[PDB]
Amino acid sequence: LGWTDLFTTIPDMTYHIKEWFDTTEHMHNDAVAWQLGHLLETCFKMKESHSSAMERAAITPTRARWVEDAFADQPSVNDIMRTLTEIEQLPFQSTHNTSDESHITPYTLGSVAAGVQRLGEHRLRYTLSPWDITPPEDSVVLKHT
Amino acid sequence: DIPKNLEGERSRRDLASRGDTEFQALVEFIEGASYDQLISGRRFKKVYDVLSENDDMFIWLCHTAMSVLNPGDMRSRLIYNHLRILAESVASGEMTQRTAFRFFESAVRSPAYREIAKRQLEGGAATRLAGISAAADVMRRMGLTRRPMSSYFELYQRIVERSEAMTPWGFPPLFQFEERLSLE
Amino acid sequence: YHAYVPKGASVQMGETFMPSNIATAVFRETEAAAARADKTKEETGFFSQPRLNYPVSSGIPALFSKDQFDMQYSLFHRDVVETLNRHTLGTPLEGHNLETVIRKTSFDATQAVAHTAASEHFNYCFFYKSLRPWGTAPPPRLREALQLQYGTNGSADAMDEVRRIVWVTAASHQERCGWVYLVWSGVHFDVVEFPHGSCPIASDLIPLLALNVHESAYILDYGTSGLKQYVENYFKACNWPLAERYYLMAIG
Amino acid sequence: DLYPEGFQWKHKLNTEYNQWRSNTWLTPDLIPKEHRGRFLCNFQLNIVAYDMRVVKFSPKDHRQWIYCVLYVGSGKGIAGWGRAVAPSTQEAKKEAIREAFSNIIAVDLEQEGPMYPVRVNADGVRVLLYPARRIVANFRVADIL
Amino acid sequence: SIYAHALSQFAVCRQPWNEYIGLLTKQDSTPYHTEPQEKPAYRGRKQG
Amino acid sequence: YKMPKNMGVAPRFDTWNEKYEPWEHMKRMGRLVGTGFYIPPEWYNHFRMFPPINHNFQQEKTLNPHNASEPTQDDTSTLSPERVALRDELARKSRLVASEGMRYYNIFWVRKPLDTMEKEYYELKRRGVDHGEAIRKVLQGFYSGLAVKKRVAAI
Amino acid sequence: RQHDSGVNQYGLKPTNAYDYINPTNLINFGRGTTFDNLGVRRAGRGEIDSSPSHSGSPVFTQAKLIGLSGEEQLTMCQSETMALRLCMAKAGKETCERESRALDSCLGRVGHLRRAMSEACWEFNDWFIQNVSDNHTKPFQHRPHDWRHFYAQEKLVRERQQNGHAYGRRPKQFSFGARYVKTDGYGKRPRLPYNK
Ligand SMILES: [Mg+2]
Ligand SMILES: [Mg+2]
Ligand SMILES: [Mg+2]
Repeated sequence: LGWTDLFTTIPDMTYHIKEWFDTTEHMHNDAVAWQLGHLLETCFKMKESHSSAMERAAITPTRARWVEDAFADQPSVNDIMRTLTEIEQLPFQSTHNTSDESHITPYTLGSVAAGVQRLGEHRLRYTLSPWDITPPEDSVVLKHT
Repeated sequence: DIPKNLEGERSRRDLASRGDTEFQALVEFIEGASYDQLISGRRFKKVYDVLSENDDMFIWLCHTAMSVLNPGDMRSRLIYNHLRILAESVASGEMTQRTAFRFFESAVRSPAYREIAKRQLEGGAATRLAGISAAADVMRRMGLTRRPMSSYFELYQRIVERSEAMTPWGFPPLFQFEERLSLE
Repeated sequence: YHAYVPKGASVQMGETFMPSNIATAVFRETEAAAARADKTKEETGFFSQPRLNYPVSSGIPALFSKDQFDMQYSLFHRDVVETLNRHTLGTPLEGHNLETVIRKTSFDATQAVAHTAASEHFNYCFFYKSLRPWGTAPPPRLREALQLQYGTNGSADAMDEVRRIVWVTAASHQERCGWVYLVWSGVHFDVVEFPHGSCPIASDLIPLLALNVHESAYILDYGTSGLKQYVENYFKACNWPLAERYYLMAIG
Repeated sequence: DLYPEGFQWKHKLNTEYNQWRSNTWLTPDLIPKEHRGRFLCNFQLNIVAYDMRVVKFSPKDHRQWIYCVLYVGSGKGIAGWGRAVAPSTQEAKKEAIREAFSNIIAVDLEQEGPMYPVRVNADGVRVLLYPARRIVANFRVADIL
Repeated sequence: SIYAHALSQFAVCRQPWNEYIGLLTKQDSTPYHTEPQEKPAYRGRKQG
Repeated sequence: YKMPKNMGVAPRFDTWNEKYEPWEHMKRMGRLVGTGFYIPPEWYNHFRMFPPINHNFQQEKTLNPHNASEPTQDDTSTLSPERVALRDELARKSRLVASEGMRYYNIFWVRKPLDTMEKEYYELKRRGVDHGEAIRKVLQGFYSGLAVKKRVAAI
Repeated sequence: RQHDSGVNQYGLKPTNAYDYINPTNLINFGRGTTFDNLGVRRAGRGEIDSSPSHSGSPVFTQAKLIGLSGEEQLTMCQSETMALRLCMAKAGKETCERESRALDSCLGRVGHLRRAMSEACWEFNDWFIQNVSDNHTKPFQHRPHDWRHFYAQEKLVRERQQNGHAYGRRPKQFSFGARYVKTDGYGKRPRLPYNK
C-alpha cells in the first residue's frame, strides 16, 4: 500500500544505528543527508536479500480478489451481510469458489513424541518396562550382585 | 640525495625538456655494448632503480587486494575513493605503508557491516577480483606509471609468485611493513 | 524509478484516461511480475542473453516486425540459453568462456547437447551483432578485399556478387534450420552454410557476417516461400563495418 | 571543529607557497618527504647540546661520533625536537634537524595554555604542565613553551 | 483467549528469515567445509 | 650473564603499534592543519569527512584473543555446527552434489544443489520424516533429476 | 625512498635512549656484519649470525630435522643391503649380481631424493625466518630458571598448606632404613616442614 518505504531483517537494528552515527562526523546537512541516506539504502531498502515469498502478507493475491468481491463499493453493512450470506452457499464445485493457501495455525507441541513426553509428567512411570514385568518362564534365583 | 627545489626559469625549462628517464637509463646501459665502452654494473643499477622507483607502492597495493578478508565491495565509489586517496598518499611519502593499511581496513564502509557480511560470506572471505581490478584502476587513473601497462602487470605478477608460498596471504604483523627491524 | 518498474512495461506520461478497473488490473500484473522476477533471479545460470545495442521495442527497420524479432530473442534463443545452462552445470565445463564450451564439446556425441546449445547461443549473439538497424554502406577497405576475389571487371561488383552468393547459399540450404555466414578462411573470403547446432568457431573460421536462415526467423512476416525477399531485406539492415574491422584484425 | 579545513588555496603550487613564506624552502635536505612543500612559516633553530660518544667499529677501530640535541620552533604554534648520533658535528646537527621535523607537534592556541593539569612522565622524568597566570618555567622549558 | 477465533483462520504465521538467510547463495561456499586454524594471540609484554 | 642476541634492538611488544594508528595521525594532523600554517595533505582532506571506525582496538591494549577486533578482517563460520554436520554429510555421500556450483572457482550468482537440497531436507524434517530417510530421499531427488538430464543427453 | 625506514645513512636509526648513549649498538654485532646487514640483525646464510631463532634460542639443528646427516637419520634402503649382505655371507660358489643391481638401482634414485629433501628444507629455513622466528628478540624458554615464576606458584601452594609459613622448605631426607631402624616415640617418616 506504500504506507511505508522501509523494511529490515537485521537483529537489534537499534544498536547498529547508534554506533553508525557515532563514527559519523560533521553536522552540515550534506553530511547528514548522506549519512542517513546511506544507512537507509544499505539496510532498510530492500535489495538482494529479499523476495515476495518471504514478506509477511495477509492479503496475498487471492485474498485481494475475494475482498474486492465482498466489500468493494457496497453502500451499507447490510448489503455486505447479504452479499456474504450469498457467497457462503456456493458449492465446492463452482468456478467462482476459488481456493487458496491457508496459513496453518501452529500446534503447541509440534510433534507426537513431544505429545507423549508432555502427557507423561501427569503420569507415573513404571519401574520396569512393559516387556519385562511379567516373570520369566524359567526361574531366576536372586543372589547378591 | 638532496632533492632539488623548483626554481626560476632554468629549472622549469629543465623540467619541460626532461623527457623519459626510464628509457634513458636503459639506453645508457645498453650502450655499454658499443665497441669503445664496457658493460657497467652501475649503469645497470641506475636502470634497476628507475624501473623499481615505485615498486613498494605496488607492494602496498598487493596487501590491500590480497591481505584483507572482506574489504567490502571494491567497485562502489566509496571504498574505491578510500583506496585511491590512500594510494596517492603512499606514493609521495605522505604516509607510512603501515599507517595507510591500518587506515584502509579501519575506513568507514556501512552500518552493521558484519551482519550484512553474514548475508554473503560464510567465513568472511570475499572474492578477490573486484579488489585487483580496483587496485589496477587506481594506479592507472592516478598517474603512477609512465607506461600504462606496468601498473597492472607488476601488481598481477607479484601476486602470482606469492601464490605458491606456504600460508601465502597471512603475514607476521612486524615484518609485514615498515618497522625498525626488517627482512633481508 | 527504473529499477522498480517491471521488465516489459514502459514508463510514460499520465493522460488520466484510466478507468479504475484496468488501473487495478495493472497493479495485479505488476504484483505477479514481481513474483516471476523473484523466481527468475534464482533460475539465473552462468550464461545469459546479450543486451541489444539498439532499441527493438519497434521492429528492426525494413527487416522485422516487433513480433518476429521478439519471437527469436525471447522465445527460441532464451530457450537455447536455458538448455545450455542446464547442461554446462554438473559437468567439467562449468564456468568457462562461451568458447571453451564451444571448442571442447566440438565434434562429438554425448556432449552433443552442450555443443548444440552453445554454438546456437553464439550464432544468435553474432546474429544480433550483425544487424545495424537502418543499415550501413560497406567500407572501402573491405570493398577492396572483396573485389580481389569475387569482383569480375565491374565497379564494387563484389557487393552485389557477395549479396547474390549469399542468397544462393541460403536457398541451397534445404533444411531451413541453420545459419549462413560470410567468413574469412584465413587465406580467403567465402560464404558458408552451417547446419543448426554448428558454428564458425567450431570450424575455426573467423566470422564476419551472420544470417539467420531458420524458418522461424522469416515465417511470421515473409511466409513460407519468402526467403529471397528476406535475404534481400537483411542486406538493407545488415552491419558491414563490423565485418570489416573483424577482417582487418584477422589480417593484422 | 576537530578536523579543520585549513589552507586550501591552489593558485600557486605547494612549492611556491612554501618558497615564499618559509625559510625552510632553502634547506630541502633537512626536511622529510611528508613535510616538503607543506610549511608556511619560519622556524627558529636552537641547539641545546653537543656531546661526544666513542663508537667502536671493531676491536682495533674506534671512531669519535658526536651527539646533538636540538629543538625546532616557531612561535606560531608549531615546534618539534630531535636528537642524533653522527660522525661529524655538522652531520649530527643536520641529522637531528630532520629528525626534529619528523616529530613535529602542534598545539591548539584557542585556549592559550592547558586548561587542566597534565601529569606525564618521559623516561624517568616526571613532568607537570598546569595552567598559570603567565609563563613560569625554567628558562629553557620556558622558551620551548 | 475466549474468542479471537474468527480472526485465527485468515491469520498469518511469521516468516522464516533465519534459515532463509542461511540458505542464501553465498560467495564463500566450499564443497567441504574446513575450520580455520587458530589465530595468533597476545602472550604479554615480553612475548609479543 | 647471556641474553638472546638482539635484545638491544628488541621492539616494545605492547606499544610498538601506537605510533602508526590512524586515529593518532588524524588528531595530530588535525591540530597541525588547524594552525593555518600547514598545507593539509590530501588524505586529510578526505578522511576529514570519513573519520575511521571507533571501536576497533588492538589485541595489545585489550588482552583478549576472542575479541573480534576488526569488522573487516573477521572470520567466523556463519555455519552453526548442526548445519556443518548436515551439508558436510550430504557432500560426503555424493561428490557431484558438493562440486556442482563450484568446481573451479565459486560461481556465486547461481543457485547450488547443496543449498537446494539442504532446504528440502529441512522441508522433509518438518513434515516429520526422520533423519536418514530424509537424507536418502533428497539425494534420490537429485539423482533422478540428473537421470533425466543425462537421458536427454544420450537421446 | 631508496631503502629501509629503521636504518639511516650512518647505520641503524637510534630510537630509544639506549642508542644515543651506546651507539656502538647502532653499527656492530658479531663478525658477520655489513652496512646493509643492519636492520636485518640476521646475516645472510651459511654466514655468522644467520641462524633463525625460536623463542630466543637459535635454531642450529635443521639438517637433523629432515633426517639428512643425523645419528637418528632417515634411511632409504635397508632390505636391499641386508639381502645382499646375506647373499655375500652364505656361500662363495654362486655369486649374486642379481641383488647388487636391485641395490644400486635403489641408490641411483636415493641421490635425487636427497637433493629434493635438502631443497625443501632450505625452503623451510626461509619460511621459518619469515613467519615464526623472532630474530633473537624474546626471552629464552628452555632453561628451568626462566620458568621460576611457575615454580614459585607451587612453593606458594606448599606453604599455604602449612598455614602460610615455610616457603621453599622441604621435608628433611631421612635414611635408607629410616622406618625400620627407629624405636617407638621417634618419627619414622619424614613430616611436613612446618610439622618439625
Ligand atoms: Mg657469568
Ligand atoms: Mg652480545
Ligand atoms: Mg655471535
